[PDB]
Parts: sequence; C-alpha cells; structure tokens
Amino acid sequence: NIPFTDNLLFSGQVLYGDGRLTAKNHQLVMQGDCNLVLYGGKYGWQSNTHGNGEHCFLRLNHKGELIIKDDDFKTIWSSNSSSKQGDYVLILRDDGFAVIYGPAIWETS
Amino acid sequence: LGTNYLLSGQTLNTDGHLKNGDFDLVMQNDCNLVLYNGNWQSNTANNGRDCKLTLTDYGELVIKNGDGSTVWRSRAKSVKGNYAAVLHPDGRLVVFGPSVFKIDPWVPG
Ligand SMILES: OC[C@H]1O[C@H](OC[C@H]2O[C@H](O)[C@@H](O)[C@@H](O[C@H]3O[C@H](CO)[C@@H](O)[C@H](O)[C@@H]3O)[C@@H]2O)[C@@H](O)[C@@H](O)[C@@H]1O
Ligand SMILES: OC[C@H]1O[C@H](OC[C@H]2O[C@H](O)[C@@H](O)[C@@H](O[C@H]3O[C@H](CO)[C@@H](O)[C@H](O)[C@@H]3O)[C@@H]2O)[C@@H](O)[C@@H](O)[C@@H]1O
Repeated sequence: NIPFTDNLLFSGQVLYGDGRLTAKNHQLVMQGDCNLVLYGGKYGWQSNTHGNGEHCFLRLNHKGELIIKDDDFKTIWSSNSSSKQGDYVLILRDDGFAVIYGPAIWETS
Repeated sequence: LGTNYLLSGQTLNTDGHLKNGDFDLVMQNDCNLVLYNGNWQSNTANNGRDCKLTLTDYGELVIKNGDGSTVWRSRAKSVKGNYAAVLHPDGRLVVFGPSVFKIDPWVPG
C-alpha cells in the first residue's frame, strides 16, 4: 500500500466510508451513502449516486479510470477516462478542480 | 502554488519548496534543485542566479536562470497537454500527464 496524502489519490489507492481528499475549503468525499461529492468551488459536484449501492469505494486504476464500486464490485459510476497503461494520480487542486493526470513519464528514482 | 505539486504553466520560484512529509524539494538560490531526504538533485549548483523550475506543455521539467536561459531539463517529453509534477510520499518527484479527466465544481457540469 501507498501512504496517504490529503490532496492526492494515486493509482491503486481507495477511498470509502466518508474518506476524502481536501485542499483549502475544497473536499472530495466518497460518502457512506455511495455518493461521490465535491464540496467546494461555486456549485460543488456530485456523482448523484446516493443509495445506488452499499459500502461503495472509489478507486483510480492504472489506465486513468476512476470508478465507484459497491461491496459486490458492481459499477456505480465511472469517469470513463481510460487511457494508456501506467501510473496515474488524481489531484484535488488548490483551485477546486479534481484532475486525473497520467501516465507517469518521468521520475527522480 | 500547491504545497506538493507543480502544474504545467506554473513556476517554482527561487528558494521555493514542494514538500511531502520528510521529503523537501527546493529550487535553491545557487540554482541546484535538491530533493532533501530523497537522494536526488539536478546537480546544477552555481549554474546560474534567480533560477526557476517550470513544467512545459510536453511534461518536461525545466530549470532556467534569471535571464530565461535553460540550465537543466528532464528530457522526457510526451504529447501537448496539461501535466503535473507531484512529490510522491515515498520520496520521488514524478511527472504525470497529460490530464485525462476533470471534475469542475465552478460550472454546474
Ligand atoms: O455542494 C455539493 C453538492 O451538494 C448537493 O449534492 C450532494 C448531496 O447529495 C445527496 O443529497 C447526499 O449524498 C448528500 O450527502 C449528505 O446527506 C446524506 C443523507 O441525505 C448523508 O448520508 C451524507 O453523509 C451527507 O450528510 C450530499 O450532500 C447538491 O446541492 C449538489 O448540487 C452540490 O454540487
Ligand atoms: O544529502 C543529499 C545530498 O547532499 C549534497 O547535495 C546537496 C547540496 O549540493 C550542493 O552542495 C549545494 O547545492 C547545496 O546547497 C546548499 O549550500 C549552498 C551553498 O552554500 C547554498 O547556496 C544552498 O542554499 C544550500 O544551503 C546542497 O545542499 C551532497 O552531499 C550529496 O552527495 C547528497 O546526496
């Protein structure tokens, strides 16, 4: 497992049970009610998936797709942003946008 | 600027930091870009004054002196787009890109 950073979600990492990303006043929350909610910006954002499943979780895969699965691995919501195989990161930026970047093209080690 | 990431079009100014726990990335006054506790540096000490770290629209990290002359570059490049250089909690600086998805809480969409 990868250590957690408040404003980041790397490929393989999971959020659930009100686990969240935070930056300034912005929060991106995988709520217990299966709704993925961004509290911040001007209007906020939601996946609009309240009660669509039980014990749902958020996971960014290694193709850059961000998915909400329920306890039985039924797809609840997807970013539908599948791209090249590699390492990705979801950043809840200081400016309120939550953006998926990848694959990783360069590293120090 | 975010505390642990740099976006394409943004600048990490002289004596500026990117930090994630014990790993502290500094664009120093002596032009050396040093990842403290991460056993990595650009190895450009005394190569210029008022040096700045930028990230191109091709995902290349660039160190330029005060006059805008290129002192160092990461060499790895990809397609024109929006990139993000992230200080991973395990102590690597990683360039991810291009962006494949964005949540916009500033516009109802
Ligand atoms: O500003 C963000 C967003 O807020 C509104 O949508 C999010 C709400 O959607 C559902 O009503 C719920 O998921 C709600 O979650 C709260 O209430 C739940 C029970 O009703 C509870 O289980 C949760 O823990 C939480 O308290 C969300 O808050 C809406 O205004 C959007 O337009 C807006 O973008
Ligand atoms: O422990 C990591 C690493 O440390 C050493 O590399 C980093 C140093 O590289 C150069 O010596 C300088 O860039 C130095 O920067 C400090 O000293 C400068 C001159 O006084 C000053 O201007 C800077 O502001 C800064 O204080 C870096 O600290 C080296 O021993 C590596 O082998 C070792 O891996």
